[PDB]
Amino acid sequence: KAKTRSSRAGLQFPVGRVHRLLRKGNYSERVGAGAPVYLAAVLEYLTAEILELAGNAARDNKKTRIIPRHLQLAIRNDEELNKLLGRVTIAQGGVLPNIQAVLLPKK
Amino acid sequence: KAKTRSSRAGLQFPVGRVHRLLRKGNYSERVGAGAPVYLAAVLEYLTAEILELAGNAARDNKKTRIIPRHLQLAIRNDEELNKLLGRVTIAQGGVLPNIQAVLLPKK
Amino acid sequence: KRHRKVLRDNIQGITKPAIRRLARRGGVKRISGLIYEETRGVLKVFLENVIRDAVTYTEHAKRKTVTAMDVVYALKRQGRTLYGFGG
Amino acid sequence: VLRDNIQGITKPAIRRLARRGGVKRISGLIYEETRGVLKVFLENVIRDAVTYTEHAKRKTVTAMDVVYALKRQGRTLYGFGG
Amino acid sequence: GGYNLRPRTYQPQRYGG
Amino acid sequence: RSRKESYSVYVYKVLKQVHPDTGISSKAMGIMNSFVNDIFERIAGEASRLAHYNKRSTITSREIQTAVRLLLPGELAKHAVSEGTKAVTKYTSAK
Amino acid sequence: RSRKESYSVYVYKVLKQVHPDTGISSKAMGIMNSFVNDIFERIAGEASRLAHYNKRSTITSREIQTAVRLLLPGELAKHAVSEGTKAVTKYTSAK
Amino acid sequence: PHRYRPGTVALREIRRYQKSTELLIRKLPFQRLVREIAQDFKTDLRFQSSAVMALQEACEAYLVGLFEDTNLCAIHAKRVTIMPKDIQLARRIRGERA
Amino acid sequence: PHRYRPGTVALREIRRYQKSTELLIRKLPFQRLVREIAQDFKTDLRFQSSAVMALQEACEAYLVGLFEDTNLCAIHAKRVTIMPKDIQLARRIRGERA
DNA sequence: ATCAATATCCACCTGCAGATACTACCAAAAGTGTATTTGGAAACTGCTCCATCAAAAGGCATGTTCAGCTGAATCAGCTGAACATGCCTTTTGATGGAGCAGTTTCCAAATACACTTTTGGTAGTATCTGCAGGTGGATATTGAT
DNA sequence: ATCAATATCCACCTGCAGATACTACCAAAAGTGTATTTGGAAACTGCTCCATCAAAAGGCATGTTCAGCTGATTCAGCTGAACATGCCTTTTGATGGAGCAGTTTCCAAATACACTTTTGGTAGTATCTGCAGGTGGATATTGAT
Ligand SMILES: [Mg+2]
Repeated sequence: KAKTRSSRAGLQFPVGRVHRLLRKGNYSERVGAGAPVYLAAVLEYLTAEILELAGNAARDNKKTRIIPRHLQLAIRNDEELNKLLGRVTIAQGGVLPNIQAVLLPKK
Repeated sequence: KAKTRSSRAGLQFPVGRVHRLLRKGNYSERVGAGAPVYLAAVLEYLTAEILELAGNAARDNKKTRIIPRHLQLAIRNDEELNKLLGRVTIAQGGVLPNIQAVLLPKK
Repeated sequence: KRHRKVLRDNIQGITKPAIRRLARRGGVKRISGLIYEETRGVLKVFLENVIRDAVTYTEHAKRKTVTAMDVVYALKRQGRTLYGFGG
Repeated sequence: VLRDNIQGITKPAIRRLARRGGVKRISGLIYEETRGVLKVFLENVIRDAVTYTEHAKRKTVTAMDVVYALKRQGRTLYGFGG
Repeated sequence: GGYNLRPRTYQPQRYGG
Repeated sequence: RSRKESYSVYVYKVLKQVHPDTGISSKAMGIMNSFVNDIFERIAGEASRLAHYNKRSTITSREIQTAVRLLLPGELAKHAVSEGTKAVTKYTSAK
Repeated sequence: RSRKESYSVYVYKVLKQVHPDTGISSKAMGIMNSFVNDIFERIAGEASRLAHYNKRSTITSREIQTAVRLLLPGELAKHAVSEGTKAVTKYTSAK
Repeated sequence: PHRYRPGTVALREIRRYQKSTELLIRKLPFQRLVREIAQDFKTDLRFQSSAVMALQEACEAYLVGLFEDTNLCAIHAKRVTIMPKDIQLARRIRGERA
Repeated sequence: PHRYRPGTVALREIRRYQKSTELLIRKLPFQRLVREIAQDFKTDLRFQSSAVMALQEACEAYLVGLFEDTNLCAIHAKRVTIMPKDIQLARRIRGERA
């Protein structure tokens, strides 16, 4: 008889949990039915976007397992994700290869 | 025998107001009796610190009425208030007179 | 009705002299000829970003009037908190 | 053969951090300057962390004390909880 | 997969490249 | 021996739709957990401010949407808004 | 004419305590009003979070106090904490 | 006819503008700029006068602050003349740009 | 007898360390430094292992970021050698002081 | 080190704009003082995981030799400051028009709440394998000649 | 050029650390059924924002002129990069107990309600006054000589 609010909304992310985390969070006295559905979809979408590009970067390294380095390379190579995460450190991410042109040897 | 909680605590700043603003602000489910008293006191202390120093800029500039410039000179001339307010713009406050030494003329 | 006169090129209303004065308040003694066009670009980007957020709060409120408070909230979001206009 | 803990942050270690930052050549004064900056960073973050520890009435600094500190210092770290 | 992902992704223009 | 909730189950399912032959390290999964929790906090926080500014007791789909427009850059915002409207469409059409 | 409230009255009291012969323009009063509202939010925000971080549902003077130690620099913290401990102890031992 | 040397009026102007708090952009042009940008986001918008003045106070305090950092960038290069590359190095280090 | 020229091994370390993600400070020295600084705020402290690592991750990412900005401040001055004045300009414009 | 052009200083002298200070005044909010709920400090205890401490291992301190970078001195081109001159556009202070924020009152949806039924997600556990080393040999890079 | 030293690159291999997979147990999501709360829809204000215009300071544009700044060039000296060793510090891996966190218990504290009382806002009115803006005249600064 029971069907998860997620299976109804077409999501892998837990609508039920998002709803509870909104309540136990002191964000507002009340919480509209759709708010946790929307919010769950947004977080899923952004997760797909990152796992998509992290996947591609793992593929380029002849690798099947996404590591933090793959997450860093995807995020910092994307203008929008890099801005969203502009004040965030990926542990064990390292940096993009970048050597200022004038530091390159002459011949 | 109606005492204000401000008088009970020995404060100019309104404890009742502050209790309420903590209520309607959805900071937490519940608010202790002390919280609004401690917070009203702190706010009062800091507004006393600023008005002391701004008063002094008023007098120094041969004036009787504190204007925004007096608040800016007070805040930017105090190491601690300057850090607390380091990401704040004071409308009609201007800046501190300050010329980089190399820009000045002669030898 | 009347319909509003067309608004074009108003960035050029931020004159060389208005930019010189701002540089002076900022401590600047000498100014390259290219600074004026560089500043107009930086100002447009700053205004667009704040206006975009202010208008988002306007639209969410279902109003047709951008309030001081809409700007003050946009400035706070952008880490450019402004004192002296409410909030 | 005893020496300060800060000097435990060695010229070669600082050289490696520089290199990951893309730096080709390094003045000898960099090593002490960098130790200075590091000390302030750790001071400002460990202070906030410890203030969370004290608040929770613990005698152990947790990963979360550090993460919560890093966040309010505008250095949000991902991968240690939160 | 079944997500409306961004068609194109541009890189950020770094100062000094 | 008490429950320590995370998003890992959900991160893993989205991984499989998007890269079905791709795994993910413990450390990488920690980073995606931080990610979800962080954007949760930012969006919920902006939605809370919006409701507070408009003297509203309730965070609806609309506060989430406005919050997403204020917080996501350009194309991310557009696609997030469309994934969000879609999920709320599907869910309002489910007996 | 809907009652819009401020901290003006209290700012002006405290002005009169520290500089008895000093006035304040309405713009300056506008700024002091922004300043109190801003520090209120910052302290209340740290307190909210601090409570959440410790699975508590009550903001006490203990949460305010830690929030003050996180937000104010050294000396302003020290004096703020004194005035707040003093106001609370008093308020309690005045009943 | 007696000329001040280059720099002398520029220093007089630093002293004068650092002493005062009046907005330095003309009110009406700035208001036309706000209206144009807003109109390009949404048509039929009006503005409280205080909304435009808040924008002008925030835009000037931002530009003044940016010129201080820009000037520090020129001087670090051993110049006294700010150039476009100073403003952009400053914005890069402020984290306003990549 | 074959010797690499000045800056040839420097480029190689850059390419090498920009490719890897290992922490570049030896753990024990850093653990000792953490405990020292922390002692001054509350004595008899214990640290979760993950606490210290969080701190080393954050502290290394910070110092690498600062070296990048520092490097841009040196190149801006038409040099290729980072100096205290470069670190100090980067901190000033970032708002970490002055 | 003299002088004159011209900017700046400061003390007088106004007329308000804007501040202060009455009201009277009321409406919403803060306070009062029981009736009810419950969150959190308290005390106990178990079992992680944190500190300590002694063999295994490579990273670093060291001093020398010199490549090439930094910064000093010089110089010429030409950009940007100063300023004089002419005048367009902004500022200012009205008036009239209305669009639209802002209120206050019915409510029919919408969400919270209290209780019960169900199952998704976690924590042990129990297997499976991606890949970090390691080796071998080819080729590219760098710097000497 | 050539020649060699060393770094770098790719293929293959393989042990196990760190994944994926599996299970039962229960906290927490969903289902149902009343229990409250809200957030438009309608219907009016007055506020205030747009508009448009007239007159006049006030600042803007543009052209001329040359002071002095930037940036190219050269060059000497010093200051960091490189590099060859062994020893000293860190890393690794194996035990005792601090103290985190698990949990239940009961009371001091906070909520809920509905009273009564007082504060703080405002509108209105007047009532005062600090200071901006102006104007000389005495005094300072700058740049020619
Ligand atoms: Mg347009």
